[PDB]
Amino acid sequence: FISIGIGALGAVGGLGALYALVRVMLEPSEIAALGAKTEIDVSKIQPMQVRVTSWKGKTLFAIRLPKDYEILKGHDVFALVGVCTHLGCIPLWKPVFHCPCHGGLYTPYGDVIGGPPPRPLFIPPQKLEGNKLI
Amino acid sequence: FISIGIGALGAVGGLGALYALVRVMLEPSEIAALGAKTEIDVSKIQPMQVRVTSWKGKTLFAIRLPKDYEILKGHDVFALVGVCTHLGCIPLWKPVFHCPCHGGLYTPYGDVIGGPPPRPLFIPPQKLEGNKLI
Amino acid sequence: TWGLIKTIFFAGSTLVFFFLLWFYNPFKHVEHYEVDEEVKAIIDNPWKKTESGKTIAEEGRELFIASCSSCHSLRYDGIYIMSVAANPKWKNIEKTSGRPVYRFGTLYKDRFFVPKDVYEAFAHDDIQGLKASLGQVPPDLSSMYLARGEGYLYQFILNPQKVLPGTTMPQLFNPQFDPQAKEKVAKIVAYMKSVNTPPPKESAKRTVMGVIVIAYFIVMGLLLWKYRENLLKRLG
Amino acid sequence: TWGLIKTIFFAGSTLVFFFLLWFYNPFKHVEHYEVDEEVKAIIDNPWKKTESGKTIAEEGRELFIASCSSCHSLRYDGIYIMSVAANPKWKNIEKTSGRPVYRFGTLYKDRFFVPKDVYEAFAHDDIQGLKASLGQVPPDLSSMYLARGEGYLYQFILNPQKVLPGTTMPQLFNPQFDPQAKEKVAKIVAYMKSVNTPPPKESAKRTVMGVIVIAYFIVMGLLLWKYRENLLKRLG
Amino acid sequence: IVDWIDERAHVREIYRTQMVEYKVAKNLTFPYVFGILALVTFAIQIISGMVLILYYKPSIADAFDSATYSIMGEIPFGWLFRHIHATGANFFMAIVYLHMFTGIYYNAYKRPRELVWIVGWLIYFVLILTALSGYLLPWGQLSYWGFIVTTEIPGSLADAPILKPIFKAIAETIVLWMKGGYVVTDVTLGRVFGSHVLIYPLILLALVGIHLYLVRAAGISNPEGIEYDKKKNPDKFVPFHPYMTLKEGAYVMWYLAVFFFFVFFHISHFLPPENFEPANPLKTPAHIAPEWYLLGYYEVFRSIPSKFWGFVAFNALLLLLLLLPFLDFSPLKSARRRPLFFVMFVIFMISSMALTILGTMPPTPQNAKLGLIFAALVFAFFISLPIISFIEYGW
Amino acid sequence: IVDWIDERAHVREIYRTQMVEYKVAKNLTFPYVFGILALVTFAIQIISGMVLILYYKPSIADAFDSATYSIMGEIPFGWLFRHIHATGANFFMAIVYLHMFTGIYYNAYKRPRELVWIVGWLIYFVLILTALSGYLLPWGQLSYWGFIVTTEIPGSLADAPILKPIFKAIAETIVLWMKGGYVVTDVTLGRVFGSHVLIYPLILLALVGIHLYLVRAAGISNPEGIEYDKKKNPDKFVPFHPYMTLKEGAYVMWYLAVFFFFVFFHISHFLPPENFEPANPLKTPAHIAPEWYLLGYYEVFRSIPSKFWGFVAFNALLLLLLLLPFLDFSPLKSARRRPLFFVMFVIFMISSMALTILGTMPPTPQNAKLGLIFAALVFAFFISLPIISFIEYGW
Ligand SMILES: CCCCCC/C=C/CCCCCCCCCC(=O)O[C@H](COC(=O)CCCCCCCCCCCCCCC)COP(=O)(O)OC[C@@H](O)CO
Ligand SMILES: CCCCCC/C=C/CCCCCCCCCC(=O)O[C@H](COC(=O)CCCCCCCCCCCCCCC)COP(=O)(O)OC[C@@H](O)CO
Ligand SMILES: CCCCCC/C=C\CCCCCCCCCC(=O)O[C@H](COC(=O)CCCCCCCCCCCCCCC)COP(=O)(O)OC[C@@H](O)CO
Ligand SMILES: C/C(=C/CC/C(C)=C/CC/C(C)=C\CC1=CC(=O)c2ccccc2C1=O)CC/C=C(/C)CC/C=C(\C)CCC[C@H](C)CCCC(C)C
Ligand SMILES: C/C(=C/CC/C(C)=C/CC/C(C)=C\CC1=CC(=O)c2ccccc2C1=O)CC/C=C(/C)CC/C=C(\C)CCC[C@H](C)CCCC(C)C
Ligand code: HEC
Ligand code: HEC
Ligand code: HEM
Ligand code: HEM
Ligand code: HEM
Ligand code: HEM
Ligand code: FES
Ligand code: FES
Repeated sequence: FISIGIGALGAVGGLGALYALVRVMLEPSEIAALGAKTEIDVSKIQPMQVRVTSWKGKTLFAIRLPKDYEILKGHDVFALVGVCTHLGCIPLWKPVFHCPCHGGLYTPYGDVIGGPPPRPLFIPPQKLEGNKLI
Repeated sequence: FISIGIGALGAVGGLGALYALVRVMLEPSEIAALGAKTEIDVSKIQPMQVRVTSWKGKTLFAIRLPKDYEILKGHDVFALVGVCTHLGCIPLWKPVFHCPCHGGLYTPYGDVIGGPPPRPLFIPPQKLEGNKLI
Repeated sequence: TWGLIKTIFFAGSTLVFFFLLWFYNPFKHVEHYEVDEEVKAIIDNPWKKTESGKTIAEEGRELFIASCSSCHSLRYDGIYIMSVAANPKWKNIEKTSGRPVYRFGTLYKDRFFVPKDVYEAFAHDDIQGLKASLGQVPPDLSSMYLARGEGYLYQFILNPQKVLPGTTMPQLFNPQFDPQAKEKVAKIVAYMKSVNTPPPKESAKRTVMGVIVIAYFIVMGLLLWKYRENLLKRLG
Repeated sequence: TWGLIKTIFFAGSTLVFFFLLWFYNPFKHVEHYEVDEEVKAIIDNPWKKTESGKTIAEEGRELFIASCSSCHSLRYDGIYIMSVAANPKWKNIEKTSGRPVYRFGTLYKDRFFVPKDVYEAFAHDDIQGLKASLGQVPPDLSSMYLARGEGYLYQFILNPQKVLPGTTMPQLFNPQFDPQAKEKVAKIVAYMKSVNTPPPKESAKRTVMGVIVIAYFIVMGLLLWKYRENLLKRLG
Repeated sequence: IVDWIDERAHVREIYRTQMVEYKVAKNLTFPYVFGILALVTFAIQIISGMVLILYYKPSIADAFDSATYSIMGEIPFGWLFRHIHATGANFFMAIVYLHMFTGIYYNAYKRPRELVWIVGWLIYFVLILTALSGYLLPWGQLSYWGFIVTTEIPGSLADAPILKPIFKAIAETIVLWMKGGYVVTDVTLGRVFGSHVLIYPLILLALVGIHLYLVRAAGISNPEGIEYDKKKNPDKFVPFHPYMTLKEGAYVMWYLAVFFFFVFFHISHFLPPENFEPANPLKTPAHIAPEWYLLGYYEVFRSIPSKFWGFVAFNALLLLLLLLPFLDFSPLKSARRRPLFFVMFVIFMISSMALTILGTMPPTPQNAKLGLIFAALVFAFFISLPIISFIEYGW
Repeated sequence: IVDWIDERAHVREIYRTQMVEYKVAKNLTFPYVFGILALVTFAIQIISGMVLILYYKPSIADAFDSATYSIMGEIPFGWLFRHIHATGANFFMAIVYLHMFTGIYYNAYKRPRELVWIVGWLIYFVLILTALSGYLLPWGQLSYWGFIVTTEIPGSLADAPILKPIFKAIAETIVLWMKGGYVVTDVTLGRVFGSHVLIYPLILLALVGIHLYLVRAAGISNPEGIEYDKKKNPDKFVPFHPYMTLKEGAYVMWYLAVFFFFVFFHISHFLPPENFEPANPLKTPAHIAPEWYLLGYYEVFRSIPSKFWGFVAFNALLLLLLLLPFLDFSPLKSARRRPLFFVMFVIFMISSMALTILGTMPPTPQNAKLGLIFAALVFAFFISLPIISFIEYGW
């Protein structure tokens, strides 16, 4: 038929044009997801060594410690978003590791022992499957 | 009066708004004229020495030679837009001075003696008033 | 009448709302810093001439370059770190746009504005001992006057430990044993103010034209009102 | 009839005008360069696999990096000068956007695209012996395939003195005594082509959707025509 | 002359039809001029944005140096057109708020004006997006962070409700829509610039055209509520020109004087000083609540102790302005005519000002108690419209 | 349903008035669809430019890497919307040329359509600027240099005439207008981007609206020349819908098929390959004539051995399209009705195609002889319109 063929075909055309326009404008996909995996081989890092990385943006720390806030008990591996709190610097490693901007100290777990910062370093959500962190 | 006051005053307001809009959009003045003077002290340059400068953009040469195309006879000072011709490089000084991109030679006056370039270096318009070139 | 109460309520509450929403919300208690009033006049007029025919803005500029450009890069006026001196090109700063500073309304062909990405990639992306030692790159003082105010700028400088409790920015001017330090910080802040504030010649034309535009719109509205009122009598 | 002559003239001349204005103007005699046909198949399919499971595009990439990245910086694929190696950061190339190369439609997290101003200010604005010696900076091969064509690229490379009479770009592959040089230049041009041309998987979806859009508009116009013609009989 | 143009365009036949015999009402009160003023401010925004688009550069390393160095110091009269733009944005929100609030007063949403209110609510929604996306463009310290906090709000929907915690990765306006996905990069700033500059003002020109046509097709509602004595009762209409086209002609000039007072002499609050610091994504400012036209909803949000229910309230408070004409069903029209709706409208207007004011203050628990007390009263205005309707339906 | 929207918007009353009882002519030939097609291509350009504005960055070091790297490789379907844009620009010039040329054929500029032709010539002039300024934006090798050579043309006015050599520094469109003054810098590219993207398409939307209104107010001219048998003679009109609204509905689809053939399968001439080299201001390409819609005037120019007189001819050839309705004064209307105007129009159309074709070839002296022979015939069409009018005025 015709009077319904025009409608069906116009709907198909509008759907294709809309798909293209949404795909161009509203789509950062497959380049936005950087990075959900965040490959962090924890078989390389030696104890009491942290790595600079990025999970959902900058930055990310990957601490590894054999023995002894504290949301998580001893797993010997985790990850913490490393940015100083009260003004936003980057603390450098080495038990505590402080940021040289003002003097804020931080335990290897993330809490603050002597605080110019008011709050600790937030635990970003993570996942460990074998020898990989998320 | 009133019915003419509104017209006079609306014309003044439209003229002011138009002046502002033209002054914002269509006006590179006093930063566009860089550079019409192009201060080139020719009391410093020693004979057979050229200077890198800019007249109406890049680039400009300022040659000074005591003795011997040739649009201009002996004035001992002039200026030539220095960019190689057949592909657009910058020849370096030293009687001829060539550009090392393909081997084009140029007399101290501007013409080509052995030409991968077809045409010489153009004489940009200039003005000499005392110890200054334009 | 009841319409009068309706009017002075629906307009009263609206004016009171936009008043304490658009200036002087009395329930926000942000802190204020005052200039020490030992000078308060070095800063009020940075274009005030001094001896040797140099304005306070210029004296503050050279004081900033000499004792403050060691770690801070006030662009918008061509002042970058002195490591190297000067930190931008070295060799050619002109062929990077890179353009000369042309502020209101005069240009300075001796100082150049290099973009934020060309600089700090050619300059500090080989991170010298600024982000390393301090941990904090000394950010940029190009528009820090507009963001802080002369009070905060004067009170921060010469006592950075007062404003922020701990801070690796040094005192660099310690009073109670330096008689000229207050005037030094005053000339520094006067310079930083002269970068973001139009000179008295340009700052007065703005006031004149702002008064004239408002007076133009008021009188044009008033003429339209009188015209309508005179025309409505020809018709009723 | 006279209307028929009017039609086949005002449409004939218009089609003949837009034909020799929009493709094959036979009066412009620009010169053409041909691939030597000794291969002509290394270039037609750069994604053609080879031994060791490496495509011709990849072999050309490493050949370009090894013997051509000495002076040319093919960005859009993360290949900058080898002085220094690699010329971009050194230290951190990631915090300059600086983003990873994400071409159609796969990204390479190992190679980074640095802007034209960050690069060549951090890299070559301390002019090493490239603009100095050659006088000409070796420009950029990122989009030189699209600008020259595989014929011109193959004929320029391996005999730069043929195309341009004098040129300080060296032969760098001299035939008549090198049996593999033609295949080397062929793999180089195949790589440079694989940077600007979508792979066969993506280049075929474009053809399919281009055929389908044209077939959609033709058939939609034809259905509108038939609808109008059937409706005009209900009315006359 | 002009007769030559009349014989070809019929301009005088359009004038004597659209202005001389338009027959507006006579008793139109002052707040009817807010539409004309919103249109004038729209023109101001377009005119001063066509100037800023010449010199603003949508790169992270180039923005805030275009707007603050280039526009303000380098360009002649560029300071003026950035002042005009940042002032017109706030004046354009304020005028549109007054417009819809005492278009609510006169119940200009009832029949036959249901459609003009739908188109007006679309205007309002896309105007929030045009002012919200244009605030990221200066790339200032609190511009960037108010954009972050404003686009992290739909992430609270992905928060687990008490039931059905599947919304994670559902309606992910965080990674899909603005914020570009985990990072605000150069591509995201380019996208926000392009949208704010051309995509939103075009679908505002279209929507304002449709709105202005629907106002004419439905006729402007008079503040009495009787809505007509048409074909009869002269001396009640006194046609548009010049009884109303010079009254608006003067109110527009006075509004422009009030506007150019803020443009020139008091703009320390439209270009806030603390936005003159270049944005760095590692340092968060102290108090980063959104801009004032969204604080009325930001105080409803972050007052419910849960985030998901706070987002649901955020969105129900917006959706109850769309469904407002379908929510109020009564023969009576104005608020002069409904003595019980006037009380609820005073409550609603007071509690909507109070939420916007409480949204500026820091989030103390007493502030949250107040923000709940006032959110309850703002919702009581919408929950009571059908009850008032049932009461008036029986007279 | 839809009746609910009709009672509030009166959409069916607008349909049955604008489409069912519009009463177009019946004998409208095919070239009357060129206006509808120009409007469709305008929509195509706006739609695909709203996409390119998201990712194009108006910086000298960033442009050509947005357009060539970002748009083409990084963005999904970005290749398609750059192909659509560069194809729509050339199709939009071609359609507008056909539109005005056989709107000249049917003499749709005579009374009472003098004003619609003036507005159409304004459309054409601002469209040259929108396509000329949008070509600089890719910042390619020949984009930049064709912009340079095109804006250096008004400098030939500053050239000394044989008399009064005062024009130097007079109408200095070199330093004042585009080219930014002695250098095309980042500020000039920002200015051209802003103008091309928003200032010119807005004053094209305004002008196209005015043009479409003036066409309706004056009525569409029929190709016979009698221009009416109105209030009488049925069976000559057969109203617009659906006799003409589905004929155009099909011609638009077929034109879009021809358009999307070039978009997909043959675009090596709209995005010319030699424009994929980043512009460097030190290397001039070999042949740098402007883009094809300006070659008809570029061949008149640079054919007169003088530059000043060449510029005067360049501008007189444009101005004689504005004054074309005032230049032709006759009762007769169509070219079917004037056997002596048809000959001059064939001469004009042939000699206007021939100039555009000769403008592509390199400037040999024989090419200049031909470009003068054809410029003379193009001017003879305008110099003969008043003579033909005097002849026809006496029948
Ligand atoms: C140099 C400095 C400047 C100097 C001063 C400038 C001039 C100022 C003039 C006043 C401007 C404000 C205008 C107030 C409105 C006029 C008052 C009014 O008219 O009252 C009502 C107006 O309604 C209406 O717009 C309703 C009123 C608007 C509602 C208030 C807006 C609230 C905004 C809140 C925004 C956040 C809320 C959204 C988030 C939930 C209607 O009353 P009526 O029953 O019809 O009777 C009218 C009388 O004349 C009787 O004849
Ligand atoms: C996949 C590949 C695609 C496949 C093919 C696609 C389809 C193509 C179809 C043809 C498209 C071209 C249309 C040609 C116009 C139709 C011909 C025509 O109709 O002829 C005349 C058209 O006028 C007019 O537009 C005048 C004609 C336009 C003039 C020519 C334009 C010149 C352009 C020059 C541009 C540079 C000049 C400017 C610089 C000075 C009018 O003739 P009539 O006397 O009224 O009699 C009409 C007959 O039907 C008799 O009944
Ligand atoms: C610098 C500022 C910008 C300038 C831009 C300029 C643009 C346009 C300028 C031209 C303005 C048009 C003025 C014409 C006024 C109409 C006069 C009129 O009133 O015309 C009427 C009909 O027009 C009608 O329907 C017409 C009504 C139907 C269409 C209404 C428009 C719909 C909404 C459009 C807005 C944008 C839509 C979205 C676009 C994508 C009357 O027609 P009659 O046959 O006699 O009687 C029939 C009965 O209706 C009697 O009432
Ligand atoms: C041509 C066209 C085709 C789109 C084809 C599509 C998406 C195919 C689906 C995707 C396909 C296959 C495969 C998947 C796919 C294809 C790729 O090429 C691709 C490329 C790069 C990365 C990834 C991909 C990818 O994933 C776009 C149309 C042109 C526009 C400008 C769209 C905007 C249109 C609007 C806004 C409405 C305007 C309609 C107007 C009123 C005309 C009415 C007449 C008719 C339309 C009914
Ligand atoms: C406020 C305003 C004032 C302009 C004031 C001017 C230039 C004064 C002249 C310049 C003066 C003193 C001194 C010289 C001068 C002043 C500087 O500030 C300055 C700053 C920096 C460098 C150099 C200078 C300088 O040289 C601009 C108006 C706002 C606009 C957006 C303009 C665009 C307007 C358009 C397009 C028409 C719209 C009209 C509209 C329909 C309303 C109708 C009602 C009424 C207007 C009749
Ligand atoms: C020894 C390094 C150093 C030098 C020299 C230095 N500063 Fe600082 N300054 C810093 C650092 C690091 C910061 C930013 C982080 C911090 O310390 O608070 C800063 C911040 C600032 C701030 C703003 C801080 C804020 O949060 O608003 C100002 C203003 C400032 N400096 C002014 C100056 C002036 C003026 C001088 C020259 C007299 C100067 N600085 C010299 C280290 C320095
Ligand atoms: C010893 C320096 C040098 C090296 C190594 C070099 N080139 Fe060149 N090449 C140049 C220079 C300089 C230019 C540009 C000016 C010129 O010489 O023509 C150039 C230009 C080019 C051009 C384009 C010229 C035009 O006008 O279109 C191409 C293509 C090219 N080179 C490819 C290559 C390839 C492929 C390699 C690696 C096999 C390479 N180049 C290695 C010096 C070099
Ligand atoms: C129509 C309603 C509009 C509103 C409510 C609005 C609002 C805003 C706001 C609040 C800003 C921030 C300015 C600042 O904080 O300094 C802004 C910036 C900007 N606007 Fe708009 N805008 C509107 C329309 C437009 C239009 C039509 C354009 C056309 C180009 C435009 C162009 C810009 C540009 C380029 C900027 C950034 C320049 C700057 O930082 O000042 N805007 N807008
Ligand atoms: C750019 C934004 C807007 C513009 C330019 C605009 C313009 C106008 C104008 C000129 C009128 C004429 C009647 C009058 O002046 O009161 C009007 C009427 C109206 N507007 Fe808007 N408006 C805008 C936004 C809105 C919004 C956001 C709403 C509702 C949420 C709205 C709802 C209405 C209603 C209900 C009327 C009818 C009033 C009545 O007939 O009594 N408008 N609009
Ligand atoms: C209306 C008539 C228009 C014409 C004739 C036109 C013509 C052109 C042309 C020829 C180009 C060069 C593209 C290339 O060579 O690759 C271009 C580029 C461009 N146009 Fe337009 N344009 C028009 C409208 C618009 C509009 C409304 C926009 C709205 C944003 C726009 C945005 C752009 C942008 C951003 C570019 C540069 C992007 C690129 O390099 O492809 N154009 N235009
Ligand atoms: C974006 C550009 C343009 C658009 C969208 C446009 C659109 C239209 C449309 C739809 C018509 C209806 C009648 C018809 O289809 O033939 C028309 C008529 C007309 N146009 Fe345009 N046009 C444009 C440019 C021009 C130009 C550049 C000229 C002249 C230089 C022009 C001159 C005319 C004339 C004379 C008519 C009346 C034809 C007649 O009534 O016989 N138009 N235009
Ligand atoms: S940021 Fe670490 S000390 Fe203030
Ligand atoms: S550029 Fe100097 S030789 Fe070709």
